[PDB]
Amino acid sequence: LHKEPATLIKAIDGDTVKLMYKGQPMTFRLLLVDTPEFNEKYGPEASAFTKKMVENAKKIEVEFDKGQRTDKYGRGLAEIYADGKMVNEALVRQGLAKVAYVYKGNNTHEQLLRKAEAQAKKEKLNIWS
Ligand SMILES: Cc1cn([C@H]2C[C@H](OP(=O)(O)O)[C@@H](COP(=O)(O)O)O2)c(=O)[nH]c1=O
Ligand SMILES: [Ca+2]
Repeated sequence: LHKEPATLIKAIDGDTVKLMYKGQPMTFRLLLVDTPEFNEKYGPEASAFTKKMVENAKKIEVEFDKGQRTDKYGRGLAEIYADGKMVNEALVRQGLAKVAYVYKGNNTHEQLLRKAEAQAKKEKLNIWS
């Protein structure tokens, strides 16, 4: 795939972020993960983790996969990178996201994310405790 520039507009929760992409506002939903909603257990913690990651990054990049680029809600379906670090893998590896929502086309980093999940699970992190 190929990484593309974007600028942060605002953090939203663990797996959604509003970015400026191609000069336009756009809500992005992280591919291949599911963070708790804010009102749920580890919701505030996943929200804060993502917010930290995007806000402290000098460089935000987005990466579409080979399947669908936008969801039914108009949300961009991407890997988000913060100074080269994938936010999707970061959450899973700390047990703040479960691997979930695996569609054909958009599963390039599925096995990468699953690896991080086992590791969080063995370490009994957050969600897995
Ligand atoms: C992650 C992801 C979610 N979705 C849709 C399906 C789910 O629909 P429903 O809202 O009808 O359940 C919803 C889950 O996102 P949230 O986890 O943000 O709610 O977003 C996709 O279509 N493709 C995707 O890659
Ligand atoms: Ca969610």
